[PDB]
Amino acid sequence: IETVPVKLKPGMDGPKVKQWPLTEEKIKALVEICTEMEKEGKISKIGPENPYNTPVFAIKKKDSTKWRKLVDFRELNKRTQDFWEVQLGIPHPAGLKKKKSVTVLDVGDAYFSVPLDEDFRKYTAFTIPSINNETPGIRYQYNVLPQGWKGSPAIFQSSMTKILEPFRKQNPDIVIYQYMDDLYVGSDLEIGQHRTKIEELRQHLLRWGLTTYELHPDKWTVQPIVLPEKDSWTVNDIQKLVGKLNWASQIYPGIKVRQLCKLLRGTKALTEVIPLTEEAELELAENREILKEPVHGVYYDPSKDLIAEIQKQGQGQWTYQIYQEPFKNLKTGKYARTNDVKQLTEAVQKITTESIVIWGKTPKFKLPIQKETWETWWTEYWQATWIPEWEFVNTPPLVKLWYQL
Amino acid sequence: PISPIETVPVKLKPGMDGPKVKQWPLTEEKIKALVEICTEMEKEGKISKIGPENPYNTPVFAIKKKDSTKWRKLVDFRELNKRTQDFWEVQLGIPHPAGLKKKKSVTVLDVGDAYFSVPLDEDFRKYTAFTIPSINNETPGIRYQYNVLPQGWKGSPAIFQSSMTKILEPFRKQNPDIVIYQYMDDLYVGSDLEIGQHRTKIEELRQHLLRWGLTTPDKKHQKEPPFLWMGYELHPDKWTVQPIVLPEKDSWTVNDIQKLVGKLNWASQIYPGIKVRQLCKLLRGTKALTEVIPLTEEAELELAENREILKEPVHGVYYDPSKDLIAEIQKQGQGQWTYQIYQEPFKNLKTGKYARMRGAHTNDVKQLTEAVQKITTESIVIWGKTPKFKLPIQKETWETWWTEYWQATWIPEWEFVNTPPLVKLWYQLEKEPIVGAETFYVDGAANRETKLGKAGYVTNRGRQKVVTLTDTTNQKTELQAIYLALQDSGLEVNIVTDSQYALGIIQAQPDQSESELVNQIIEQLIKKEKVYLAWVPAHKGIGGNEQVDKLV
Ligand SMILES: CCOP(=O)(COc1ccc(CCc2cnc3c(c2)C(=O)N(C)c2cccnc2N3CC)cc1)OCC
Ligand SMILES: [Cl-]
Ligand SMILES: [Cl-]
Ligand SMILES: [Mg+2]
Repeated sequence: IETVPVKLKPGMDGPKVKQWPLTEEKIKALVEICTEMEKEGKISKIGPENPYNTPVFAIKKKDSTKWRKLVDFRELNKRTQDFWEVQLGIPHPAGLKKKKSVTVLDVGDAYFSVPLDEDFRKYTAFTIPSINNETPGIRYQYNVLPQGWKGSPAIFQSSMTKILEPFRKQNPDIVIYQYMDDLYVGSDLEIGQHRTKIEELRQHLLRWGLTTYELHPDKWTVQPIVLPEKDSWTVNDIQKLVGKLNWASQIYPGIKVRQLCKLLRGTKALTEVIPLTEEAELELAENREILKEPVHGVYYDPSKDLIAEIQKQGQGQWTYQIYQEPFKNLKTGKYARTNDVKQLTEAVQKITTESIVIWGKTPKFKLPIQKETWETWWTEYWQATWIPEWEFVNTPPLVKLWYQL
Repeated sequence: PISPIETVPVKLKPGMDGPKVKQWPLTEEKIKALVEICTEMEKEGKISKIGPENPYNTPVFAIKKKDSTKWRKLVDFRELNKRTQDFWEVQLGIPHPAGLKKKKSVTVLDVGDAYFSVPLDEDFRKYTAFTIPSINNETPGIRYQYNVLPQGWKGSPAIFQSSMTKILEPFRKQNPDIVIYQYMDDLYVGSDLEIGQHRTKIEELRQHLLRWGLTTPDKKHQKEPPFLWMGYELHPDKWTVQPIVLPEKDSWTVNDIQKLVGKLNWASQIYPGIKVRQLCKLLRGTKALTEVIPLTEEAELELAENREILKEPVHGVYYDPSKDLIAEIQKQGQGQWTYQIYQEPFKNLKTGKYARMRGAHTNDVKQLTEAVQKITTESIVIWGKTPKFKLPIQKETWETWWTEYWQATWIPEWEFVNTPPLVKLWYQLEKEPIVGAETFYVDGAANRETKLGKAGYVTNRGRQKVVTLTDTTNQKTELQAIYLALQDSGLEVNIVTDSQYALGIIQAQPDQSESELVNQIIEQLIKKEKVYLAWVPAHKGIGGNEQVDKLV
């Protein structure tokens, strides 16, 4: 094939990211995998004249017992964003979120059959560490398009198009979207018809590169901020209600509270019961009406980053909001059903997947957890071929409450 | 003496050209020593004479060696170094003794003339050019360049270590059972063979080394146990830290206390129970190095107890990968934690301590979990697996706290061990408003410019009270208001605040804090029999909130 030259944003040097500690079984796995990739010429060993590094991990392929190499190219991708977004970007179809069934397929094996621009390879350096630092790391770079680098799909773009043309021509009412290592394939077929068409697509893919799960996006609906309807009300109940509407009012135009406050008049005990008024009973219904709806006035700005906040609700339930501008929610939701980190990890991948389908973009996550706990454990349950950006926050206990139920 | 191994290609940083520093004029004897030294280096291949066509130069000097009458050349590579490409890091961590597989034999081999024994990229040599000035700078000086890795150049540690790795490689392949640790210009080589076969395998490794340009000591000259390395004393089947002496002093200076703490911290990886909190407190508001700091009675108590711990020599064991890894943690008080890691009780691979304060306010359950994360990471680094923990907290205490707390967590497999003090929760807030309990609506305020502030409460029983506060902050007063309400309330209380900031602090159920206020509140919360804490939005005309709002 023909090597397409690549360039970093002017000034920016390559990634010099430290390698996180790996358990023995993950190191062993990485050595097998890399010895085999080297034999096949996909990667080559490198000397100390290469100052760059990006982290590398081992994960178990989604539904499958078998170790897989996961390279963390978040830094490189950030430093390459001129290349994979502006020069050769993949357009994201608005029709994908519309389909009844979307299937995700790994097409990462595609990239290893294509050479990487030689003047770029040094930036793809990574290090397999050793236990207790008893031997120097084993160091490689890529000779072909690496998985996980946003440049790879940008470059392989015209090859993918040639591969998909027949299947696309024969099935016009099917949307296929490439994002990183995955192919998203949506249709409105009945589920058996949909699955059949995926297999045919696997065969097309098979004549080039692939081995020998289904979203239902148009069935995604927001998790409305929920206002209870109760038997009787206490003072405490009303205040908790006011605080909650008070918070919605900062997002949804038209939210009203005034009638409820009138109920609080005076300085009375917390458990006391208080009579329910028509003005309140109505205003309450009027608000509850607005929470069911899209936020009037909020719209996706393609130029701006996506952000996802996640609150631990307890009993295995998690809530989350996606926004570009704080409090202006493009999507809210919940994830449900062991282990606090295993669940958070599952919620992050699920939220990321939906983000890819809806916007073609991945969110920066605000994660309610100690950095070090997350760093240690996340790979133990991670199954995606990508890695979202994240930071760590202490959840405002009030935010948690307003998104209950 | 100059390895036949292929060179690492090297570059200057992309925008830059090689150094051009002017050679200062030297003395006659300095000039003489250098010509002597350089002639001997030139014969061995280390350096070469070059023409005047080479534009590059970096300064050389000579200083009399070790007070003796030997001279050492000394090249100043600061300028070339600033222009040389960045390299990859030699090591990203250093091995810990506790992580070493036990071996029947280990011998030490040092490489002689390590840097000078390794070639330098042909294309880069012209950048290492230096000039021995002629006397009084009358005539053109003598110009050489390096053919090998210079001492003091930026790339030499890294190109050396990688050259050796390339050389060791095939011998590793044919001897997969043999352990070789590369450290600077030492090799540590270890086997489970019997002396003779080991003696054999060594001289065979020496031989592979010599085919490659590397001279090593012979049997007569190879050093003996214990091996002293990285501040450790490594005997054949136990290890410890190198000898530690705690000075006797009538009085301590800043600098004395820093070195004390450095030694204690270092001793703490095998002497269990070391403490430095009270000594570190003295270091606060750091003054002059020479300054005398009188010891508090608590620092004196601490030094004394450390003194006893270090009284009798302790040692550590090496790692048997077939056995399991157990880790035990004990509370030592005031955010201080100590741990031991063994495989067979109670023979420690290593020990440690954890003191860190993550946050301004915490409780023991949070600190214990943080200490577990720390020890887990350390275990992954050192042994490549997580230990089985034995923790001083009930499965129910921990279950209760972490299911209810808003942050996620997950410690590896642990089990409870009864090693007081146990970690417990000292109070729990209530889930529901309390019937029959007085409801306090509290509030606080601080004038941003005057910094003066009022704090107080209003009650459903008509009670009321407000106080004045000098030089405080809006945050400080809102905690004052909550504290007031606790002091003046009975054993059961509802409290209503509009401070998310106070709520957050209290909701998380701290049992220790840097704020004295927050410790006072904590004393109160523990003495109470029931507290329910609620939040209302400010300035919304909510009930009692507005009353106390204007009051303050
Ligand atoms: C002539 C026969 O040998 P010998 O002179 C003494 O032999 C010893 C000395 C120490 C140990 C401790 C474990 C032990 C195991 N591995 C070690 C070491 C010690 C060690 O000393 N260091 C410095 C080290 C540092 C970092 C990474 N790896 C190591 N290695 C690599 C082999 C074991 C054997 O007589 C013994 C028959
Ligand atoms: Cl779904
Ligand atoms: Cl000193
Ligand atoms: Mg040394």
